[PDB]
Amino acid sequence: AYRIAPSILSADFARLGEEVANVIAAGADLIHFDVMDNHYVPNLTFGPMVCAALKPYASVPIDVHLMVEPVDDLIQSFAKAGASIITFHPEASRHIDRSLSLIRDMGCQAGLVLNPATPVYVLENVLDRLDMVLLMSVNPGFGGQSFIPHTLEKIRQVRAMLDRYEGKSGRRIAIEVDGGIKTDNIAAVARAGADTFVAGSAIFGKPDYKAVIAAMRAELEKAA
Amino acid sequence: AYRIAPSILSADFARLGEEVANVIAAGADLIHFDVMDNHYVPNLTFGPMVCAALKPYASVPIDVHLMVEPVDDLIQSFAKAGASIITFHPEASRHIDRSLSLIRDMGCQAGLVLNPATPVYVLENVLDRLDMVLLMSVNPGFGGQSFIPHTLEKIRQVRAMLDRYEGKSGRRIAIEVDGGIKTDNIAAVARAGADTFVAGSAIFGKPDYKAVIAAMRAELEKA
Amino acid sequence: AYRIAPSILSADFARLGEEVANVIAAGADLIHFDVMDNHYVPNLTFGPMVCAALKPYASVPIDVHLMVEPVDDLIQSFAKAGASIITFHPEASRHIDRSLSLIRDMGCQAGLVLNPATPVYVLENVLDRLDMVLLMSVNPGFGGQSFIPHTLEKIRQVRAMLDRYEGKSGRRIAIEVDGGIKTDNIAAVARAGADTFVAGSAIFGKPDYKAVIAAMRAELEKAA
Amino acid sequence: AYRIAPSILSADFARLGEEVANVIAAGADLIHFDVMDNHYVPNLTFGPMVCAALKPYASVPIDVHLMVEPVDDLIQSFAKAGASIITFHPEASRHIDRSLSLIRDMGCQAGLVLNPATPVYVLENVLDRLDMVLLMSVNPGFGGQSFIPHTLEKIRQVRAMLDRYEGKSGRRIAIEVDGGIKTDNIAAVARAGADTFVAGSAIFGKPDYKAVIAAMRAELEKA
Amino acid sequence: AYRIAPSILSADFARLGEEVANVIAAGADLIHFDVMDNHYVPNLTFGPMVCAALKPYASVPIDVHLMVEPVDDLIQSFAKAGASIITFHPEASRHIDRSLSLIRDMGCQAGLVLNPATPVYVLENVLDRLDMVLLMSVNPGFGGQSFIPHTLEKIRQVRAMLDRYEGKSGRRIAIEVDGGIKTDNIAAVARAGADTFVAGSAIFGKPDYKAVIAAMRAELEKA
Amino acid sequence: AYRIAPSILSADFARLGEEVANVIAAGADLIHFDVMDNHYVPNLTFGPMVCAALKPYASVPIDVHLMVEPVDDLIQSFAKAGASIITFHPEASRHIDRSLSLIRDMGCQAGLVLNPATPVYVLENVLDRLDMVLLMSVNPGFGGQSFIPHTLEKIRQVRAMLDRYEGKSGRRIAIEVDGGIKTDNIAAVARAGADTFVAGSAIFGKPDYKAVIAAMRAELEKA
Ligand SMILES: [Zn+2]
Ligand SMILES: [Zn+2]
Ligand SMILES: [Zn+2]
Ligand SMILES: [Zn+2]
Ligand SMILES: [Zn+2]
Ligand SMILES: [Zn+2]
Repeated sequence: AYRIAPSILSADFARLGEEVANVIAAGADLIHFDVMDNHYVPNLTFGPMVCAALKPYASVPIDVHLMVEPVDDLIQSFAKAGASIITFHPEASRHIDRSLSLIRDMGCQAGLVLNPATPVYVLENVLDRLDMVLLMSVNPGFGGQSFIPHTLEKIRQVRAMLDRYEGKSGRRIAIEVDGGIKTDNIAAVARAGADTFVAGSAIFGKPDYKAVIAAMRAELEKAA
Repeated sequence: AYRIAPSILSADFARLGEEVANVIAAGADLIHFDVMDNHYVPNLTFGPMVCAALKPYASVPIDVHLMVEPVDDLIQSFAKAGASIITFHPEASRHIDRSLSLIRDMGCQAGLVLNPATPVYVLENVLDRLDMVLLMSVNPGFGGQSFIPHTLEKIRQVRAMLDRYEGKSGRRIAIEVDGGIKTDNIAAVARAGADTFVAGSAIFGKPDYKAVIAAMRAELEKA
Repeated sequence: AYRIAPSILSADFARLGEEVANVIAAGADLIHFDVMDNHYVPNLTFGPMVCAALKPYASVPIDVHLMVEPVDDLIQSFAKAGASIITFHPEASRHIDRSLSLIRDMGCQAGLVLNPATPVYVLENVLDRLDMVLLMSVNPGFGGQSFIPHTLEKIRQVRAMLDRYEGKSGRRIAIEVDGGIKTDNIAAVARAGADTFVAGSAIFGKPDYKAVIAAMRAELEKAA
Repeated sequence: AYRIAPSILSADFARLGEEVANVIAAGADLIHFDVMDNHYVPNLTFGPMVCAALKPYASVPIDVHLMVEPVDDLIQSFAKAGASIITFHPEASRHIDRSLSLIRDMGCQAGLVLNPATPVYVLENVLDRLDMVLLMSVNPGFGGQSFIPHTLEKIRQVRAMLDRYEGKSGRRIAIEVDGGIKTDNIAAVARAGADTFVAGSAIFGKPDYKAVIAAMRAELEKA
Repeated sequence: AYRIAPSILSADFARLGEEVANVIAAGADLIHFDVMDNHYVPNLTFGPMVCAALKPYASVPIDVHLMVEPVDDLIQSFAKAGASIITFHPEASRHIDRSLSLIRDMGCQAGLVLNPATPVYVLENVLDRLDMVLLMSVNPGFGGQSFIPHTLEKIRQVRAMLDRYEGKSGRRIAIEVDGGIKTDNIAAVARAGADTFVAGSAIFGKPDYKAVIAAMRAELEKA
Repeated sequence: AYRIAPSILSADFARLGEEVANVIAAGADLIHFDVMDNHYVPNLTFGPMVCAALKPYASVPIDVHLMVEPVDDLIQSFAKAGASIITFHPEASRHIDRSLSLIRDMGCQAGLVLNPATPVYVLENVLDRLDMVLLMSVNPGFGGQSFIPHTLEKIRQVRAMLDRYEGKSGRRIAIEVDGGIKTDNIAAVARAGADTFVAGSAIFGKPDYKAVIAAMRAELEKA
């Protein structure tokens, strides 16, 4: 089942509860939270108290993407604030295996994020720790950027790795993609092998979230 | 005039526009923004896009307190997002004078923040750059903490320094205090020499912001 | 009462329990622990597990001097390992007041350390948090260095500040000095106003700790 | 020959010379030193002066594992303090080749350490600099943790790489493993291709080091 | 077409314009600038104002190698100072793809640098961003060091990767090598697959730059 | 005796030896070197190899101002490269007293630099270590900026402190000022208590260095 994860980075921060409720009413499967500390990326967004404040409105799981360094303290705070999934960048933790283990020990699904330049081999020794891999199709920091075409090849490479792992372990690790996903390209991203699609500006930047998500669903029906 | 500056760190982040509108309806003079980057303090709060989103609701000035390091990039982005006042901690900038000058060059009032341990003498060479001094009466990072009594002596010391500076320059630098300010202690903070009072939990943690701010106003009349 | 605090930085690390027992038998009032993380100073010494291992041998209080940055995690670990006093350098903590409060909340006496260049004014806003002030008479990092003569004036300045504070609060904050203290200069350090004296090479570098400490006591009787 | 390298991280720091002498009497081939600076890992252990103090007791080589960042200053000081082998984490040095060269230029055998997540390919361009590769089977920082099963696959991968390198160069690079090694799993670690085994809690946490090391030797005979 | 890129790190800094003019008169194809910030490498060299001052003398392109961290501010200032090519180390930028894009958006050719230990796979996801790959044959920081023999294998590996990419895209990415290149080894570097050769001490440390460059050209004609 | 110290930050880096020779011919007493590592200040200038290259041209002492962090490695390399005076910022060294001692132990005169915001009290515990105090009259990083008027008060404060120290010790510590010094303001800087004057753009940005320095001398004779 394909999952659509609207990114609140593009929402109206003066009415965040309404924005979350409205995108859930439109069919969102996850609420995607882009957490930036002004150090790992050149922008500062929102911390765990924002996650806690939205927990009563989030009848679907909250997916926290940590663009912060280091990561372990915010892993704990976001878990306590109600996150369901936490992902972080391997470059941002000296002890990646420990950080992934901590996410699961805090009760959350765990994942790693690949920047455009980050090789996929960074995943090969932590597959048993992973519930999801997020591939960035833009350079992290900002919404509204354009999908980097080479990401399709990386998605195919990750999918092949995860297909082989599922054959050995029986576990399916999810593939999420974040960056410039639009109705007009979502089918290509799914065809490359992804199953979870983060979109900010394409949804929140439009007047009718129901129409956008339905149009994305119709394109995904073509990829299937 | 005394200014009351409710701190949105204690507000409902799911309904921030309503919270800002309601505290302005209750008599807020400024909206206080506690910006934390998880490096200068052990907490992460909210960035310039939150300031920009609240600008249409803020009919009073936005007062941005940067608990971040370094500071110059966020000075620029908060100014562009509609901040009216920007303050930062001297320990967080290698070039304090440059950072204060940048705030004014971006169109904003500029200030420095003193942590509880920070000596007042860090202000003495930048008075011409300052519009406000913020004294922390708690260790920055968290709301709901208790006012540190020694802060009253520091407020008196800063007020004496700024009184002397006004005698020389004719310009009055404002004094703000942040940390554990409540109705039952606000008069003492004013008597020590402060004029702008940040309060988070005492306002946003209560059901009627109008009642709290009016009660603070009544205590300030005694100061 | 004057306190002598032998510094284990100069002891035989292959027989640390014996060294602690022997210096206590010689009249030590405190065991001084110089903790260095290779970042705040250009040397690496010993961590909290060494403190824990010596706790059964330390029938006198353990005085931990943190030459580390940042400080709060090691404050907690050294307190849990049995430290009685913890001091740190104000330059090494972004939130000095918080760090001093944490030391006391962990059940320990709290202090700040002044490097040779550090002005005394850094103490003026945390006197209610302080149980001790340590003045370095050498640049931290190494034993066996020579006492910097200007330290005497700084000790006098701190003593005057603490005398005035005691007049207002009734609390006496202790003054410790660390760096090149020897039998031949300890009386001058006491005359300047200090009450607690750290010595490493002058004690542990000699064959008879009883003789050294007794000679220090005799010189301190002259300062009194 | 298989080498057993007891880790003093788990020893009695009040009687370190006795501990070293006793584990050597029990058959230790190396004394393993876990050096932590509270920055590369969230723990602080012991510096070069502890190595120097143990040198007169160490009739077998001292194997220093640097969990520190940066590494070059401590490479030099541990070499001067009597280390025989020095290993460090590639992530902790901007110039890995330079750091490995420095270890050998100081008279020591040189190695790299792989954290559980670290890919083996980080070794492929420095084989001529290496005397040993250490694979962590736990996340570095603490003794007493449990062996991560995936480490066996990584050991096999490293052994295959080093077998190919020996075919080309004629030189055998040793493989060390550190983390949760016990009598009941040491044979599996050897079968995967390792030859040097670090153990802390399994040896120093037991009353008779001779019995533990002999029992490990008996299991290695089955490998 | 082979390019020789004399490295001004080895030139007379009191007469830099003459040095640049003289090496161009000798046949230089590029002027190589080794920029060091004392943080990414343990040396400090020269900043963008030096590039700007040499722009009037550089009738051939200026090739800036950034051994600095972070990189984006200096990418911009070197581009504005007249650089034609800018390369940096992937380890020095958190967002490698962004930094490479910025170089091209500033009007320059973009490249990545591989330290001796750095795996070639760090290039595989940014080939569309690259105009050049620089392989260090010494540990960066200093001139006058000796060529690391394993570099030849890495050059071959990069050339195979770039050959496959040229077949897919039609774009040829250049391969530069820097570190201990001399007349007596330049042919072997070319045979391994490189096309651009940085040399400092071999050129500037000799009295006749024309003779050295001619001798290098003659060895390359044999390659 | 007033000293004029032209700052090569404003010189023609393509002809640095000629620039140094020409400013010495014009009456320079020192050659001022503004060393920036892109970390302590947002600019990168020139390292010790540039100092070494100018040593044969510098018949007057070289005065190195380190705007770098940390400082001790560059203290050593600039001393070895021929510096006569080395100054650094107290905020840039964890162990200020050690760093000042190192400068003298390397054979150089030692000093501290005060940024515009830096309090003078940072000097009070190292007077025995100091040969010079430099007060910045601009925020460090760039030439061509405007003199900050409050610097005059700081100069007066430092001169009073140093006067008292000279009475106690018999040692006169020099006072240098750097930032926007021009012929039209140099007398006021001297009257405030300074004796050594760094000027970049006012000298090197003009066609006749002899005329500028002579004009500065004439204003100083009126001071
Ligand atoms: Zn995201
Ligand atoms: Zn605040
Ligand atoms: Zn100490
Ligand atoms: Zn180890
Ligand atoms: Zn280069
Ligand atoms: Zn200067």
